[PDB]
Amino acid sequence: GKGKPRGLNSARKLRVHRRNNRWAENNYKKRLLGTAFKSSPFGGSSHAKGIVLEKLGIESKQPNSAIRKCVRVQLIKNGKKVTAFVPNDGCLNFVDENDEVLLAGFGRKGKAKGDIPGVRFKVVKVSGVSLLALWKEKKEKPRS
Amino acid sequence: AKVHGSLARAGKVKSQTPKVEKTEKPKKPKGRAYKRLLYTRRFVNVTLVNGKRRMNPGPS
Amino acid sequence: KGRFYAFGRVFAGTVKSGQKVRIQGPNYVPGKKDDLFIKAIQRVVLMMGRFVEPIDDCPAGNIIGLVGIDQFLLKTGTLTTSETAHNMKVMKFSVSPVVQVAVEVKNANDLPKLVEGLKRLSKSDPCVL
Amino acid sequence: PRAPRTYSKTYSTPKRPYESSRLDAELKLAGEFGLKNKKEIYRISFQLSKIRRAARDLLTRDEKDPKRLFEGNALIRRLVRVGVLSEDKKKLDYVLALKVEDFLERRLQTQVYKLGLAKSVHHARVLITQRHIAVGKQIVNIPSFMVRLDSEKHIDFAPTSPFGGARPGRVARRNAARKAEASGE
Amino acid sequence: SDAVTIRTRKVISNPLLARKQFVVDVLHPNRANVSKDELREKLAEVYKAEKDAVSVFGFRTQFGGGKSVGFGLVYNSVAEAKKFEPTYRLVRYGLAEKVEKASRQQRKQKKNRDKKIFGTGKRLAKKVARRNAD
RNA sequence: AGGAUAGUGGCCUACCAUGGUUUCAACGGGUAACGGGGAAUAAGGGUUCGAUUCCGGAGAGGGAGCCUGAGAAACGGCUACCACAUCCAAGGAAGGCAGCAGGCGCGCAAAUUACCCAAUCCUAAUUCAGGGAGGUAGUGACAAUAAAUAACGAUACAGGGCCCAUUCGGGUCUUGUAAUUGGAAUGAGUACAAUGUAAAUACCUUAACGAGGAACAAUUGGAGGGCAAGUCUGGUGCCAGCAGCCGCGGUAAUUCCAGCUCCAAUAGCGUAUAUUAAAGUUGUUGCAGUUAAAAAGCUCGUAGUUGAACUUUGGGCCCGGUUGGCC
Repeated sequence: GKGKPRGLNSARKLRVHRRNNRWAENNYKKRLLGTAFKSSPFGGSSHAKGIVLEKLGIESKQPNSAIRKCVRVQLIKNGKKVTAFVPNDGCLNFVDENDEVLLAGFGRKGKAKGDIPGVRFKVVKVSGVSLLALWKEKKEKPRS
Repeated sequence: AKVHGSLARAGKVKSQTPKVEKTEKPKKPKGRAYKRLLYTRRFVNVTLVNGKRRMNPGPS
Repeated sequence: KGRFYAFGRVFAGTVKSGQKVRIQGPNYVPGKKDDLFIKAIQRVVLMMGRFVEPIDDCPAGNIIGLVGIDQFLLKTGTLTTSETAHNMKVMKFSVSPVVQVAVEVKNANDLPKLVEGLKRLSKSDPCVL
Repeated sequence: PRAPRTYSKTYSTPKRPYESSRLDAELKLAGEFGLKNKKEIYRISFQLSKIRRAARDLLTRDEKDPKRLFEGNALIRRLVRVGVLSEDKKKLDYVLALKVEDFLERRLQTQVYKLGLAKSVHHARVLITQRHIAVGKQIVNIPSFMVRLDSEKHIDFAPTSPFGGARPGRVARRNAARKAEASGE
Repeated sequence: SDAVTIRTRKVISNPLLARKQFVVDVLHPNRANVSKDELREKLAEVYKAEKDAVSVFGFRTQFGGGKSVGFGLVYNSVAEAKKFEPTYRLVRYGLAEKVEKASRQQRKQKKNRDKKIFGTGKRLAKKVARRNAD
């Protein structure tokens, strides 16, 4: 016995010490206050319907080179700007300005990957054609 | 570097790679008969070791 | 909001409610796989002045409203079910493409309502562009 | 506003994906009698799992317990009504000792094989799903039948369906129409 | 062709409806998929009531092709059968009459076109005659 | 002590008494909180959902109030106000889809304005009348279970044997490969035709059909380690890009783009977000606390939690029950 009184009547005091020390993890503290329901631009959501303003680019750190051609997209359901990323090669000519886009996360749960800072979010679908079906091209590109 | 994603750098460097086409193999079997090849190739039609086994020995 | 009737006229066949017909586009030959649509029709309703009257079947030469198909055509349309035929004409109609006006939303947030607003206003009436 | 009908899944994938000999151990088990996928050795191992899970709970419970004297004796007879093992290992502790390839051995694929008539397990699985052989008179289109040990008196072809008789075919007749166009009218 | 062999099982005669209830087993080699009513006309001879007091539904074709499960119901009365036969089975047999009222969407709106009438309505019909055109 | 109440009761009323709950957490706030029977992962010990099939509750745009009736503070009943909203002759009158379809809005997001009481039941004077309760259907890769993508031949070639053992060439059983040329097996579709179904669709059935690589077709990821599968070829050269991490690309790229080959699962595969185990990285079983982050600077003390020993042990008689015993 090291601390934690084992006594059979004592079940309250080592339940409160259990629940107090429950507030130290990196996932329980964020499920307790609803981190995706007050903070966190995705409203508890794997996806959000987006609309792009225009194109930009963000550079990679040390050690590498080759600025990665990001995108600045605001969101419909909350109305605020955010930066994103197109994980692909080419096809940024295919995604236009001021048209519908549909984006998601990385699985990295925020906390941008290792390469480019301050970018959490990646592009799944633009105007309804899902550009992974455009890079490995077998699809309509519609009349704009 | 506010305008530094200048699109003269783009998928251009991919597009300056040449365009070719796949050659046409016969019909690979689809189903159990594909694995009928795959077991008998790995564990019956083998006579090679090179240590223990080497399944796709690219040209050494 | 606008789920707008397709003002149609059948030139062949008794058209039927609950029916599956091919849909085509403005300048299209059915050789390629792009922009031909294969869907079904919701309702076949008629209209007098300001009222409507649902029907079932009609022979040729009868204008009918056409419900729900409006999503899949732009300002004009043919919808065939013998896929060797051609498009029906657009005739290079008449007056007035013509003029331009800059239009902009205020208060920097209702851009989605504007872009859906005019991409639905384009399908609203074919005179404007 | 209605009553449901249930459903259940009857396999479970193994946990650690990639061990070289372990995947090739189930390539020996793939290569033995002509399977088509890797799922149908997952599911008898799943049936090995929750029967051995069922086998563990009576062995840890009491001796001269009638729940063990009922579902230990009724278990081992249903274990041998399919005839996985014989009378020699009927003492309720060999259900732990049962091994994969023995649940495989009483399948209708490798029972047509071992009882002549097919030359090959790859030819045997064809001779199940071509609307061929019955068990009794009941036709079986299932290559995973689990033979109930009481039709080796009677496992044969069908009365119809040649390679089985009573009409030599229909696609033989277009092959005989090739006779009925060259040397026939 | 190969002895269709009408065989009968669970032959239970009901005394309080003047009938029999029974399950027909049918093993029909070399020729399948016969009929509703040929098997009745072979069953209605071995039970000696009449030809058409029998009520079948069934011939559930078992797998393979050559075996089926039927279910017939012979009654011990001719005209009293129609008093208690299901009428869909009678119009399958053609002895009775098929009804034809309107469909669903014409009948229930007619109920809605029934409450607007005041009484028998011809008091309105005299009044909508005089006025219009007044 | 009465007033009402279907009857109990500070339920309400007048008088009188100052009382109720609490450091076992009341009170107050929050709650992406309907409550349970359960569901998911799973050594045991559990963590997290459960709006939703079953039981009970609340509500019918938001709060009130009321008649009829045995049963309602009903809402496919009414009255008034608010907030939405409709028609017109401008006088006024209609109003509740959190029922069933359907359409907006919001949308990461969710199906027909179908048939019919045939079934299970229900209501009424009562077989019948009725029931968008219900069942039948079209959308469906929301989930599960079974399992096609072609079989065996013959030649030839390399063989692997065995024995001729002198092995050029053999008999003998077996693998690939060169599509030479056969003979069968049909079934996914297709439909004479019957059944199924009240009615048809569809499954089970069943004539005439329905197969030689190109068809009647298998995709999705990947090939540095992680982690199984390339030191194969051509390209750009820290550009373009890859990648969940470590890290590659600056001229030979076993990672980028292609092409060949191969790996993994197979009618499915990834992808993203919340999850559970692995997390003996929340731990009661079961963590760590001299230096990895941490033992209040030290002590007193009320709750709380723990707290020495001692008080019929033993001996004997007999009876019946069970398990295993020259048996």
